[PDB]
Amino acid sequence: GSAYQRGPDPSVSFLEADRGQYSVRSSRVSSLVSGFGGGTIYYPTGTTGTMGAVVVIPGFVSAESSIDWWGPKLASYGFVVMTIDTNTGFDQPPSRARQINNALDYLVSQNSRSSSPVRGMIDTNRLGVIGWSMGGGGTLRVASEGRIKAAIPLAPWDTTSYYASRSQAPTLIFACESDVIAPVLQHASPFYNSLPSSIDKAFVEINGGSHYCGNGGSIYNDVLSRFGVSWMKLHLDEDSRYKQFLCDSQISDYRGNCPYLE
Ligand code: NA
Repeated sequence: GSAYQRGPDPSVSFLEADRGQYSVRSSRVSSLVSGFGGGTIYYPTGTTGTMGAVVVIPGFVSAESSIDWWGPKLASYGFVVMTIDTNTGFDQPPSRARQINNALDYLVSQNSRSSSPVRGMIDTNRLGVIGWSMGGGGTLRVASEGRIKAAIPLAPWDTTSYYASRSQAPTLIFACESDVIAPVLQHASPFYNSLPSSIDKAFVEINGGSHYCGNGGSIYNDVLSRFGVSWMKLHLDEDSRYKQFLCDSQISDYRGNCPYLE
């Protein structure tokens, strides 16, 4: 077992339920303070001890919807999860990496803020990022910098595999089969193929998915849940109970380097 582990021994049904074992509350973050634009912190209630913390970032101009599903969903298994608002002063992947870093810095600071609802809840050494589109390129950039312990690019877009090739964190890429914005063959697939051998990694292509398919809140929640929640459990919490879900008709392609070393 792991000192960080939370919640019951898992199952597929537990992962695919709308919520995990913890009740969740939320708290708004101002753009004036944050450095990253606004956001929303989701956190479990009725818990003690520190837990992993995750930034969830969007990144597509004129998006019709965003990544909000991940907030309450992931927090309810035992994480502090902050979604970033859609309309911000950030745009292409370089700026998204800065945005992510500013959001991580902000969350670290909350652990010691007397007046924060998440005071004392954050293990500042156990940080993850989930990021969509240009935010997915940003996620790969930040994964290469060596602070975060887990990365989940959603339908990532970028101009280079340079950062993917240098990822320092366990990386799970969700690809969207039918994506016309960041086509898999030009973005998610070559990014995955460039990832180092020295990290745990996975590639999950979601059958029929548009560019929005990794965002949650549509018809793909089962696959997102099984792989995404388990990714954070294994990699932020060192929780080997979740290896079983990582190592199917909704999946049109898969790659990985199981078995993952404990
Ligand atoms: Na297709």
